[PDB]
Amino acid sequence: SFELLHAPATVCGPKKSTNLVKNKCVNFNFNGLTGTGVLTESNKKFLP
Amino acid sequence: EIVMTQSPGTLSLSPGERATLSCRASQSISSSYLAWFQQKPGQAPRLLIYGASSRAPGIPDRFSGSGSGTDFTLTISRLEPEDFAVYYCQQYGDSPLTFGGGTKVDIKRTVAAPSVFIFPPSDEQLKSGTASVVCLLNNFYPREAKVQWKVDNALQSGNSQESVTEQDSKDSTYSLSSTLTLSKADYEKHKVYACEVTHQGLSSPVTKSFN
Amino acid sequence: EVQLVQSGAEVKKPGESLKISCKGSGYSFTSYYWIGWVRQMPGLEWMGIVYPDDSDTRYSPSFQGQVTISADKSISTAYLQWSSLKASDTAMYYCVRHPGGGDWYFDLWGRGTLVTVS
Amino acid sequence: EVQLQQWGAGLLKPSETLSLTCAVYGESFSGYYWSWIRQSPGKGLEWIGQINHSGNTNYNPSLKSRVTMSVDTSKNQFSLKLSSVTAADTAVYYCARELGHDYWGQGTLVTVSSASTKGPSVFPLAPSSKSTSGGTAALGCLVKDYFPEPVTVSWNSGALTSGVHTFPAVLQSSGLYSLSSVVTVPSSSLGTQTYICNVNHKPSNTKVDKKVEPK
Amino acid sequence: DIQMTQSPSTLSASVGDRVTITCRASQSISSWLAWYQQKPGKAPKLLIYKASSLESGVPSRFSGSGSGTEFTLTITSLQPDDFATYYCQQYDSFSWTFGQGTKLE
Amino acid sequence: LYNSASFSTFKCYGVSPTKLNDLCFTNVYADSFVIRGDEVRQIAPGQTGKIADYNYKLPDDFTGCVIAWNSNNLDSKVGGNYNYRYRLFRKSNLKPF
Repeated sequence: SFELLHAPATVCGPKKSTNLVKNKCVNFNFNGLTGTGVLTESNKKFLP
Repeated sequence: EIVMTQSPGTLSLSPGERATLSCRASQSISSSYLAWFQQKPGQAPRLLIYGASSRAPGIPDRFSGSGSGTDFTLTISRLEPEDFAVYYCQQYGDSPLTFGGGTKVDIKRTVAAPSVFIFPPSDEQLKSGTASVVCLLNNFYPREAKVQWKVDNALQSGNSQESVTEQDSKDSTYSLSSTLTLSKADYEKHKVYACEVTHQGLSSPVTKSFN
Repeated sequence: EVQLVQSGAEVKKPGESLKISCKGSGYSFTSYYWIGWVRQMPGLEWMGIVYPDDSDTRYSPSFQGQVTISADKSISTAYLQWSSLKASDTAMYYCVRHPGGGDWYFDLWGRGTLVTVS
Repeated sequence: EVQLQQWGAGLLKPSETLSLTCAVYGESFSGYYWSWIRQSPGKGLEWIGQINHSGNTNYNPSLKSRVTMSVDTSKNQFSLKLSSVTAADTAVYYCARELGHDYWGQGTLVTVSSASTKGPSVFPLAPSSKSTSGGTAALGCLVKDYFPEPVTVSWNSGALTSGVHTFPAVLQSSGLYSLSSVVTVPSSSLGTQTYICNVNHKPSNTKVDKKVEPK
Repeated sequence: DIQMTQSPSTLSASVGDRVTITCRASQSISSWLAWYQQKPGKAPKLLIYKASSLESGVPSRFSGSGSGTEFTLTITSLQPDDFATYYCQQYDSFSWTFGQGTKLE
Repeated sequence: LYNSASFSTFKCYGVSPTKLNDLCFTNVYADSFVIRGDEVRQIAPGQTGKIADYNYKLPDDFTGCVIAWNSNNLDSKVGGNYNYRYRLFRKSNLKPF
């Protein structure tokens, strides 16, 4: 029995993902940011 | 649906004796929840034994029950004249209540011999266009009997039916009437007709014939 | 007399198939129980069980004989189906029957056989 | 003690609806389950269903699609409805309490047939000469072609009640009923006495008298 | 799985004395216990099933007790033929694990 | 669960089974019990058996779904499993859940 939403939900299925290909033009989704481009390693230091 | 099957429907025994009735269930009965019902003609069934072992209030002590699993039996120590009725099983240990087929008990006595008093078809029925002839039997203890019609020296079946009366209160015999219907052209065409009586008690194959 | 009987002991080189047969006798309605093997290491280890009628098998996590045990209808042959082994471990087996249906304790034992490797 | 009194219609055309009612006296009507049981001459005792004062119903899975049950708490009654009735539903219906074991109703007979009420007819009969020569003969009247079941037959205006055999009625292909009533007499009594057969069919309000004479 | 510790070990007592052994469980199991008899050179023999329930053909001196986790086997009178090994067994989950065992002499 | 094959019945009532994965709910309740073969057709919203009235009445506004599989190997003995019991007699119908 799936108790319907009365409060914000906390149970649902896993989200799948693919491998990380680099140095090629690939359509990409990274936690919801979508775009097309070439992905390469970086020397940037984002804060945590 | 736990289907219940009982012992042979008809059994005959003299009064002042013991009677045993069997009862089988297609599956196991939970907690021996089996009941025995007695029904007399013209009345509703009455409970005798509940739980396959106990005795209902007001019931005489001559009725006993014993069994388990899928086999049960009822025992009557002495058969008084009023103990002749129909007995049914009932399982109340499952969802739908299921009753048994029913077992009848008769009165045993000496073997008699049937008397045949045939009546020829009347003129009035012939005017209405139907013909009825009746091979008749009277005063015979063994209910099991056979009568076979012979028209044109050939077997006749599917066009005749039989009616048997109930056991008498004191004579303890039976009376049977077999009626066979034939076409007027068929009845005029043939000259020899007969009904033949086969009975275990009466050895001679009496072929009562008429024209 | 109900009994689970096994053949004689055997020893063979590594890389050779080893089969042990436990035979059930003395009672009818065979193949409706659960038959299996227990490792005899007192110095006490249970491996998987098989249901002969539908060829259903369970298997312990630590131990695994990799056996698809099947029983023929007539001869009721619940022989171990083990076509390979590794000489490192000694698969000392006692064949055991189950009452089943909640009563999952080991009730019927066998005398068992001594297995030597290499 | 509980006394159960039931009523309802008995004659039904095919594809009609059967309605029966049962009323309870003597004890509490609440906190109990009241059951309907059917008995046929060709099947045996069968349990149809049961209902309680709250309105909860237990049904036999065989008849669940055609059976409805209703309870009227104000007058302490419960009723059965059986739709799209067929000739296989002719039987005796009892209302009982719970599984039975204590108390049953008297029973209501239900006959389902597509035949209309018709009057009985009497066919004359004649004893054979061989029966007269033997020493004993039988004199009987044959009643035929009456649809409603209950009919009464008597002989000698009811005076002769010895050896009278009235065989149970049998249903024919046309949907009607027939029976015979016979008496056994000595052949010596033949030729000196005149007999009479009397038939009374209540549902058709018919009374028939026939004068039986030798040969 | 189930880890079940047989706290008593090799024990010495005279013939005809009370002896009690315990078989602690990792987590409570609803009296799903089996006690097994073992002798050197002999196959294991079923002794007790369903915690406190005696099997046919076993002397009445053996008795079981304990609910959940405190399962115990008690023998009122020790016998010379009672000097052997006892094995624990549980069948709550499907991974049926035996016990460490105890020795008697 | 959906891609398994041992399951004999997997019908779902409020939600289709192909897209169960992509739906978030507050809570999931798993009710587990054992019945007989003919009785499994009575576990649905709106039924008139002895299990739908005296044991496991379900609400008409049901949204999860029921999964049933035969287990004759586990629950059977050459005698009988008299450890499984059902409520046969009551005085009134159970309320949902």
